[PDB]
Amino acid sequence: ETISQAVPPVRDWPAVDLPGSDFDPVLTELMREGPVTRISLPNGEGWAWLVTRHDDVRLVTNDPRFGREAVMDRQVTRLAPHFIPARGAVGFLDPPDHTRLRRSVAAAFTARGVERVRERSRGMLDELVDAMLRAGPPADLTEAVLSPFPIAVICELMGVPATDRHSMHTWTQLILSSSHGAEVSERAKNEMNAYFSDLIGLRSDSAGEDVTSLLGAAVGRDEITLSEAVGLAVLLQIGGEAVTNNSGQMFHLLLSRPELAERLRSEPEIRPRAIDELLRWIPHRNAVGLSRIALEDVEIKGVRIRAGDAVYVSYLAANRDPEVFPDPDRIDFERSPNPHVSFGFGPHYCPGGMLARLESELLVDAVLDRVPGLKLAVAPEDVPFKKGALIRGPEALPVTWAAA
Ligand code: HEM
Ligand SMILES: O=C1C(O)=CC(=O)c2c(O)cc(O)cc21
Ligand SMILES: O=C1C(O)=CC(=O)c2c(O)cc(O)cc21
Repeated sequence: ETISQAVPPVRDWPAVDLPGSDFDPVLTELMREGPVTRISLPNGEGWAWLVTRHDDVRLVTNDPRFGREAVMDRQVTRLAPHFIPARGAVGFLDPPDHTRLRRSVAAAFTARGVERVRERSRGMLDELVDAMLRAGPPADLTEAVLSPFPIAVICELMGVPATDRHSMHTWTQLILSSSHGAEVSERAKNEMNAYFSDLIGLRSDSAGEDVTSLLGAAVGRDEITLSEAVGLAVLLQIGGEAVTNNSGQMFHLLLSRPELAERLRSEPEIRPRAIDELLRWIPHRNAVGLSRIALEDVEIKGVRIRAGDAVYVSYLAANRDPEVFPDPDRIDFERSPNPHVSFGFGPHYCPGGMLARLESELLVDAVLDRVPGLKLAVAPEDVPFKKGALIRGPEALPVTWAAA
């Protein structure tokens, strides 16, 4: 048999700030280089395997042979200089303990669970849009609505007092502050942990329907520990703001493509399906996030991943799999059943998925039918996008409307 090379060379993935919603050039190359590539990220040390195919991504994220707990030991090559989740956060937990934790709050995040805050959220959103409308056209949609709304929704769901929403925002953005935007990210985390530790123990150690109350109850019943409860609460709190960045890309996109905006304006009933297609297409993050370690040797597409090897999956690349989504780069609100993985896959799939779709749907209705002829106040490429960040998205979204 002819001797051939199955292991591709390590490709350095330097931190680059991509304009708007353009797809990452490097990722594109990795995708065509092969199903299983190897990469080197800005921080950490060494390399890690990278799986970009929709089928292999589902495998690596839904297989017990790959774990999260083992990532804490060494320091896998990564984007952020620090690790976002705490030692016992669900992010770093594996099935046994992980299943126990996710179970404690799953009821609050199902389609039926979030639909309960539907009307209430709609009200909070109308207040924010009403204030933007009252202040006069010239406005930053992100500062006026995209940031405030998601913050208020997750704080109300978590049971965080309105007076502390400002603190939640500051810490979250420092922890996700490109992580390399500084190093107070670690301090930010500590302060967030301390905050939820108090909240979960403070009063919430009784009745309530909010998540910290539910967690307080579970800790009280010895079902989960306080550290587990806190790590999960913090990840949920930071995750809540992901809608700010994502919807920001949604509106920049919509306002950049009149045909897409016109279709949603005239057909409010197709909005749910459209948003889901937008969720598939939108490049939610820079590079990759949290790897998994091979707990034993595993062969993927003719490549042997050795036990101890770190492996990343790219949900963004999986969402562009030509075999799963024909004409991947094309935005088709009709697109067949499109099983996108923007909300992840496997046990760690995003508990906030349904809430994010609910928030995006409420936002689309309000922004399109509540604001008369809203449009970018500047040329599409002039819209600033977060420089140095984990979750891509507008730095600010300058808009104006027919009113004034
Ligand atoms: C369109 C908005 C959102 C997107 C695109 C998104 C995407 C993701 C992705 C890709 C993951 C990683 C899955 C993995 O570990 O393989 C994740 C995890 C997570 N997300 Fe989201 N998310 C969004 C909104 C939210 C919201 C609003 C919340 C809070 C209710 C949230 C809470 C979480 C948590 C707690 C995890 C960690 C789950 C675990 O490790 O068990 N997410 N999300
Ligand atoms: O682990 C990841 C990950 O690998 C990629 C992500 O985008 C992500 C995210 O958006 C939120 C998270 O809580 C975790 C992750
Ligand atoms: O962006 C990342 C990221 O790059 C790595 C993460 O682990 C992570 C996370 O655990 C939770 C988040 O909300 C976001 C991230």
